[PDB]
Amino acid sequence: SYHPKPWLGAQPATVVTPGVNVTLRCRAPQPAWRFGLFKPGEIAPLLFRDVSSELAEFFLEEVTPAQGGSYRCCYRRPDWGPGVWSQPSDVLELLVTEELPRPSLVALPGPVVGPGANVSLRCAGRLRNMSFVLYREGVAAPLQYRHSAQPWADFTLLGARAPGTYSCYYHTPSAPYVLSQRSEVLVI
Repeated sequence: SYHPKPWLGAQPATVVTPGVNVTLRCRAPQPAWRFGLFKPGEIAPLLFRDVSSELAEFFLEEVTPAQGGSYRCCYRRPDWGPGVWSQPSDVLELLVTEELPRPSLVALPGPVVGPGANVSLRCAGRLRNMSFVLYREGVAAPLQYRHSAQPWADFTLLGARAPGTYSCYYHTPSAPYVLSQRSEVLVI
């Protein structure tokens, strides 16, 4: 008998700084007795809750990198077989860090190249759903901002304004604010 997978979520976010209280919510599509959180390569659950509900909440206090990593949730009913769990939830990747890995900043190839032509820039990380910010040396305010689902943002510069030294970052779209290390400078 097939038992559809529960869903696993993180409050306030899946990317947080150390010391933040994280609530992990596991929602099954039907009520269950026991919910279990599992890390990779672990047969027994890391944490479990006996709730008689569709919802189980796992409170991860003042998080450290010990609380980070890949999580899967499973639910079970006592009438099922000895080691029978439901289908596992999709992985919830919890990232506990003070600063995000530095992105890369490149000039994208164009159909027509030369001085005074429009320049397309790519600020690329390895994390999805981030907000990218483009800066230019000598300009206090960011030039362009872009929120992306994909792990990159493209910024188009107009030819007449294109020359200069550029850097980029990315950060979390909501609280807590976690910022990446500055990208290596790019000279146009």
